[PDB]
Amino acid sequence: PSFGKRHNKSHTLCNRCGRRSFHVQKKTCSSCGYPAAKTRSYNWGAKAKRRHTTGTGRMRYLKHVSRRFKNGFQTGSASKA
Amino acid sequence: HFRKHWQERVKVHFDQAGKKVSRRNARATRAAKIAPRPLDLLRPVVRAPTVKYNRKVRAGRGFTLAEVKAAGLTAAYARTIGIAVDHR
Amino acid sequence: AAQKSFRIKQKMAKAKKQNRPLPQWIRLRTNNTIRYNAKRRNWRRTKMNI
Amino acid sequence: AKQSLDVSSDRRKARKAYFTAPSSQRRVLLSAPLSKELRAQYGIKALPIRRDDEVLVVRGSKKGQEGKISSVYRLKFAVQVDKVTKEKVNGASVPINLHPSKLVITKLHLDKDRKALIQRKGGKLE
Amino acid sequence: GVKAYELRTKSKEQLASQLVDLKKELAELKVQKLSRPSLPKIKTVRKSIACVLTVINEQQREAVRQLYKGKKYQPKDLRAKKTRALRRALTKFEASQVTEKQRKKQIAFPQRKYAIKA
Amino acid sequence: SEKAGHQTSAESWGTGRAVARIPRVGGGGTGRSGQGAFGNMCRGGRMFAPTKTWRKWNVKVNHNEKRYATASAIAATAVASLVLARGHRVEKIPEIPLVVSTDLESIQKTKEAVAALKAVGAHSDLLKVLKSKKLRAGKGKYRNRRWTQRRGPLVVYAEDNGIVKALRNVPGVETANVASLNLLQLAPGAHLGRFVIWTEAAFTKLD
RNA sequence: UUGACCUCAAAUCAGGUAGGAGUACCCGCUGAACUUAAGCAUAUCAAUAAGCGGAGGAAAAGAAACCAACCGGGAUUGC
RNA sequence: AUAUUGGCGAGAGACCGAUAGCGAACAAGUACAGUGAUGGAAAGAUGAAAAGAACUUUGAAAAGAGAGUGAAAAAGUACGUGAAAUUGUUGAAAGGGAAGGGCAUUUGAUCAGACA
RNA sequence: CGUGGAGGUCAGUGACGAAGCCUAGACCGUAAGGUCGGGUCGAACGGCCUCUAGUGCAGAUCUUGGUGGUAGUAGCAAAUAUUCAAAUGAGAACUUUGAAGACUGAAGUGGGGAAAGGUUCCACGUCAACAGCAGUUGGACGUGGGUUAGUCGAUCCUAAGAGAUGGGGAAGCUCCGUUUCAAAGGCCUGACAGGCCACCAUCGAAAGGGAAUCCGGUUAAGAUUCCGGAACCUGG
RNA sequence: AAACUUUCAACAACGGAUCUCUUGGUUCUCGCAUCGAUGAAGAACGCAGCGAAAUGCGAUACGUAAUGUGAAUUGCAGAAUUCCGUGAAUCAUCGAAUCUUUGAACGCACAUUGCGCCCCUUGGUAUUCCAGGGGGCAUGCCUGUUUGAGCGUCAUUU
Ligand SMILES: [Zn+2]
Repeated sequence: PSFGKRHNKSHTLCNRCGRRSFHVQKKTCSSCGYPAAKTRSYNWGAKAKRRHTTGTGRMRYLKHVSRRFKNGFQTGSASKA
Repeated sequence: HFRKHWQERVKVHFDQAGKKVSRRNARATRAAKIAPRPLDLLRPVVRAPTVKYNRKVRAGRGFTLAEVKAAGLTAAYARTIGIAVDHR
Repeated sequence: AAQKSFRIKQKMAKAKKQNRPLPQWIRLRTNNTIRYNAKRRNWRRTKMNI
Repeated sequence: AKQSLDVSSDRRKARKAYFTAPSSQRRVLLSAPLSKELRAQYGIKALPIRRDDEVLVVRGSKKGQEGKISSVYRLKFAVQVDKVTKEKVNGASVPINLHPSKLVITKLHLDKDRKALIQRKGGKLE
Repeated sequence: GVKAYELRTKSKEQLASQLVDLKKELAELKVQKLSRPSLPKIKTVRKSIACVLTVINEQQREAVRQLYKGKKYQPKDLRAKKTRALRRALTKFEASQVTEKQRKKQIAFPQRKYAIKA
Repeated sequence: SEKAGHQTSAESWGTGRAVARIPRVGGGGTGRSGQGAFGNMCRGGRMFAPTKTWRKWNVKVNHNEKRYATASAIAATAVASLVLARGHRVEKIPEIPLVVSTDLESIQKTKEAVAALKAVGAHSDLLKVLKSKKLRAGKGKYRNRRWTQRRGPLVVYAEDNGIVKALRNVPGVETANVASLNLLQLAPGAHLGRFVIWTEAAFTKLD
């Protein structure tokens, strides 16, 4: 019955990570190190990198680079043969 | 000699065969790029060190300056013509 | 709470509009496996942890 | 046999490249032969398909039947010729999915592009 | 539907007027939505708007290019985009730049085209 | 992989009543909680002898021994008891070991080649093949071992002027130089006596 | 008084640049322990795993302040 | 030249074939637990094509019985084949604090072969 | 002997039904095991010489999944306590209404709030699940509706406190420090020249400080928010 | 004797083994070098005629324009003539473009969609006011410019 008194969060959202791990008394996340620049990349945990890394989400820009290099970083339009 | 953790560092030359084909293709490519030339520089004969091997000779690195001058040409033209040079 | 921040309201909107079952017209498409909405939610059953 | 280095001889590859292929490639996968009359006419064996073609069937239970396409359902790799339907119990009727490998055309709906195509494929049209 | 090549000839004011007509039409059709079950013409509308806006933003860019033509330091969103590294790196001329010593070298003693039978 | 099962955080408990000492998975709420891992036995654990790339795949052989075997394999043909036992429905043709013109090698055409073979009498063999197209027995079907057909003659060529491209395609058939002489082509399954059609030039070159 | 020069500064100064992710491979820095040594302690596991910096498509090294001790060889790297 | 469990595009296999193989062959690092660091699954198959059962009838309905589609409903979205524990109905048999097994035989059921 | 795969071979079996499975129906072999008939089933598979292996199970307080006895058993028993008729509908110990009976008995079984929860709030429709009975009811299910501010609050203040820049250390990730070994910032006339001032960031209280609003009415659901009326504060 | 218990056959049930498939996985090999301050990887919120998710996408929002292909999409509805054709599709390709709040994250801060500064311009009756729209304001460093300070050295003066 010593859990009636858990209504008082420590952890809440990070604007970067969206994981509900922003600690509040410390003003630091625990997953992504925010406010700090360098995103938390720890090699003892491999699943963590595997979750958070490249390829997961949108890749709005970087999905196009292979196409762009393959056609040679060109500018202009077609010729209307 | 395996008290260490060797099991992560092992090299297994499966790719001997594939490297060979890539290598022959590179040879042919360089030659077709270099089309009239013979793909190799003329290398001299030299007699080896280390008295075990002194009977032999060996295709060394480069001919000399002095021998080129005895032929009556220069290094500068030699390395265009297809001839090597060591100077040391 | 009800002194709630805008972003709390903003994620509540996503939950409230996710929490609908499957529109029936998807049931008849060609080569469909998606029969039940399985990421569906209730409010006493599962927290969302904000 | 395969004497190349950029084409596959594998089931796990080509079933995927069949199923998940675009419509632009299903246009070609749903080809069809021609009648030998049209073969003698145009100088060509086979073609892709079109909404406005007349056709006769040569295999399946529906052999001997014929008609005009009403639709081409590429997402099932099938074609729906009308006057080839099945009555439901309730009086309604259904089209019939057929593969255009198992049809033969007797008349086409030519356009400018189709004449250009037959010229591109050895045309003897006229 | 609307076809962009019809629009490439039109003037700026024709474009804005046409577009505003389309916006009014859209705001009508969003009300008609709530009466009807659905109204698929709104798709055609909402992409006609995009055709017009795309044409405008293309034309103004081309006019600005002709303004900034033949010039250095053209703006950032009209320089090429290629990549960070393949901007922050050396050009054709700048790698071909080479000192006069080695120019004389490559002039006097170049790799000659030879063979071996005789 | 090197890491089957290692993608788990299991650890053993100690002493219980319905339990084992096998390490159980940590956490809760997902069904794999409390399940066992890290063993030869357990569902979704590793295996015994996690196999490795560094097995002894390719085996060394002495060159003389390899050549001895090629010689014996070529000797196989002259007797024809081995051939008629292994397959090779030869019993009509008069002569063994066959030799034919060197003019065969100038052939550029599948049709002319197979017509020559039918004139010579390998009709029975190339109709044995092309009737023995059966499927594969097991799971080779979806590792690209799908069809299986019996083997057929071998047409030695001293020097190619198109015979190889004629006989590339008709099944059962293989071609082979006098220098290469693939023992796997000649003595398959360690059963001697493949049916062979030599040419005059290659037979002379064998000396 | 005026004025060359030096040094140190400010500018929403003109123009430019670096960070961060990725990180299999690669250059560096810092750097353990279990285990093993019938036990134990210098030692080994290890100039490794972890941590930190920094790059590329390869990097690093590299035309000798070398190996030698032979009729001397001849940059580097890998096998 | 050499290294390359990351990335991009390709080719193969004496590999695994759904409790194996990546942890995942399906809307998987998703659902889910945890304050959080982090942990972390189960889950494939109708049929060629829904032709996915209108219509008659009972019942509140689910549903059932009928009829019907289809090569088959002994494939009805609880869907390929559908084993075993275990469970029911029918048929046969036995039975006083044990059962099961072994050697031989009786009773009852059941059964293959040859007479030319 | 047997199993998954491989090289050959039996021009092998195979929709006129492969494989698997069931079978107190038969044959073989001492035995591992094989073979056959029938039924089911619907698409691949086997005999032989050789090869290669992730190769054979009663057991591991084994693993995963499933299923049994125990058993229609324990038990649904704290919270005084429910009763009668009508409607609904097919059906009411339980829903709704109406007549009685009781209770919380105002440091409540009342009405509002904080943290937390997040459409649970209200209607309509509806029960296959959930509400450890049943259910025509419901915080359950489907479809929708709904949260109105110059004045309540946050924002503003600073509290204990954490924390930039300067700078200095640290191999380094980043650390000590918070006005200090700083050229830190803006004006006031007044003809580019004179003159004065002195800080130091910034963040941290929906319960502390603090500018100002009441009533009545209104909805299925909110009001110091809307409507009707009537005042106030600040800055122009 | 029935019932009950118990063995078996058939039939049916629970349950999903076995058999046969398998757009997947691993392993090996080959080839190539391409993220980002011109604002990435990632996250959040929104987008479809009728959608919650996966996939795609950004208020131009399952997509715009360009090019090739040459008559679709498809569960329903509907635009369907655009069909001898500057033209269909959730096509392919992709070279012009858009890219919300965010993020290294950039005016200050950020458990807040809070608080400012500058400038061009439009509207509301406005010289003053209020609002809108557009573009801007990080830090360290480099080269250069423009502007200054210091008796720090120096030449020339009341
Ligand atoms: Zn974070």
